[PDB]
Amino acid sequence: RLVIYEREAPEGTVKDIKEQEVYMGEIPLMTDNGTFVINGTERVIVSQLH
Amino acid sequence: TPEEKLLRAIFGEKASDVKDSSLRVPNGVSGTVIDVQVFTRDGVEKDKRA
Amino acid sequence: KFWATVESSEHSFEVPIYAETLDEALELAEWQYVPAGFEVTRVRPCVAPK
Amino acid sequence: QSQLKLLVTRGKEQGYLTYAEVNDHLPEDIVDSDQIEDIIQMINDMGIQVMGRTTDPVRMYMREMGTVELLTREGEIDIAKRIEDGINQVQCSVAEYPEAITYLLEQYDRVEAEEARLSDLITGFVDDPELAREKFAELRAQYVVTRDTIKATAQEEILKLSEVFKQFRLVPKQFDYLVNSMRVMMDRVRTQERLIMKLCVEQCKMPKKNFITLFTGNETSDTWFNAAIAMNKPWSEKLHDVSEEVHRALQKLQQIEEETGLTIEQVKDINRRMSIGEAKARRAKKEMVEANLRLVISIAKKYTNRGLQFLDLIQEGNIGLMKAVDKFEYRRGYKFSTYATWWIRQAITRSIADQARTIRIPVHMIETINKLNRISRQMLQEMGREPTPEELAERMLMPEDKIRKVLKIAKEPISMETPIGDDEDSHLGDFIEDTTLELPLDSATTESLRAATHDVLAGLTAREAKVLRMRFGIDMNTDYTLEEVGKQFDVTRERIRQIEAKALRKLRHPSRSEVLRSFLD
Repeated sequence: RLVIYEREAPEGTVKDIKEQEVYMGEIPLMTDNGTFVINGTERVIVSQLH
Repeated sequence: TPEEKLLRAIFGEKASDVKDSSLRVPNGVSGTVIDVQVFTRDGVEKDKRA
Repeated sequence: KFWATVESSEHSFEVPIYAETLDEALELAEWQYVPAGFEVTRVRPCVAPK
Repeated sequence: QSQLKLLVTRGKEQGYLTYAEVNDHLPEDIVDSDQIEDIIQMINDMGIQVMGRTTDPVRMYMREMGTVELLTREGEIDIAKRIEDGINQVQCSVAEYPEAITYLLEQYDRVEAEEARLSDLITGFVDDPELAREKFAELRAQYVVTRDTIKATAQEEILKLSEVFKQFRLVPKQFDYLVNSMRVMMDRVRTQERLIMKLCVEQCKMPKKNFITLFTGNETSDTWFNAAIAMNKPWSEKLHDVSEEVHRALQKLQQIEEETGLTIEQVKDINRRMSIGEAKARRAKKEMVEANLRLVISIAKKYTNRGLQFLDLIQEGNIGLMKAVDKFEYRRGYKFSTYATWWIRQAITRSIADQARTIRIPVHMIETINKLNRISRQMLQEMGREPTPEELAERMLMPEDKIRKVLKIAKEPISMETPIGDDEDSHLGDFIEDTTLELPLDSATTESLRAATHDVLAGLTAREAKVLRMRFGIDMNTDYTLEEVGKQFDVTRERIRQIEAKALRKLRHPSRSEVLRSFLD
């Protein structure tokens, strides 16, 4: 939601656009087996220890 | 070269304008083909096998 | 000159200290060694039969 | 108040130092090998490390320009005034040189004679071919009126000559050549002057006090030579020995008074005046640039990551600023800031367009790529993934098939030393195969084939072998034309062409042909 506040507050908005669900990226999904697929290949992300 | 030109002249063999880059089975491995896939660029006409 | 035996850290070694007296050699050794956190163990005069 | 403790303290607080820093500060008694090499072990046991002027010129330049005082609104007018006073002085110095006018007239004689163009001789005068053809005749007229006044009335016309010559805006190259010609002429004058001088003071034994006395104002005549040596002076009678050389070399000295149309007295004055003007000019202009050095940096901070270093940007931009100072006129009222800004920015952009690439591409190529880069932005999330490779240039004003090539060459080459997988010493270029190399197997087969073909050629007749070798490059340089073969073979033409076909047939049968047959793989 992009809100443009009217100059010299109290802050109302002159206008605000709700523009619909802007697509940013796709994200990898984990298989029911706890694995991903990066390219055509099952991938595993090892849990770290720090 | 000169000797090659003599060879071409005697045996009358057209030297192709095209080199053979074909994918051939690696030396020593003998399998059986269980599948084939053809990926074509979008906008390029598909071949017969594809 | 005079060989001053300095020992610190994991190991020891001897360093040349020039001076006109054994006592002076010791003072010049310490003044030029101790304050760095280096221990001064020994002071020996240079022999060298000639 | 310890040297060692100071060394170790720096090497403790910081913790971490380099060999050189340790070598800088060492005990008064330690200069030698085992006395350091062990001290390192001492130090590398605790606080372990081994390996004003900050160097990097980003600082030093910033400070050195940080010294220069910023100008004032009025000060700019002062400096520009100094500029105007400076330049036009050398312009007048040019206008007062006869050869400078005559050269222009002659070159224009070459223009109307179709031996050269107008663009090389002029940029226009105060402003058309006809108007040029006339104005030039005006110049020529004011020349031909002053040419006959060489007889106290001439100083009046020389003014107007200067006036009409000044009305010409010369091509910078030509003007440069004129100035060069003048100064070179002066260097010749100095050649003769010094030659004559060294034959008196440096050889003939005579003071420069007395030498310049009768020298100034004549130098051409014998008033100081033939009327001098008899004066009964200690340096007088000594002048007989070299009296030949000076008198022989004087001819060119008085010849310059002809070629240039000016006495030796006047030449030096004119050229010196020009030098004064030029020096004055550059003296003001530099001072103009140094004040505006900050603007360049402020602009260059925008162009940083485009593939050129900061200092490269600020230097090219500095060149732009120099151009701005060269082409600026305060009389136009245009603010020098907002003016020079565009120049600096132009130099920067134009330079980045060039030297930021391993493979340098033309400007219109860079622009054309830029437009595609911009178009690919809007359709990015608009198409849900990204616009198809064959949909970009539709909005562009070109055949649209360029997108491939344009997208291909544009990509910069990858560093050959780029670390590849395994994170080892393995690098990309280490895996680059040599294709241009001829594999040893083939190189052996070639030798074997040479020997083979030689053997097969040893089987034919002497003339068949000779002509078949001659038709090709076999065991010879530069395979010969079928006519040339005959020329060396006596009987010529269709004769030779037959033997060829007669040879090939004899070598066609699977007896002689079977040996090299297998080479046909």
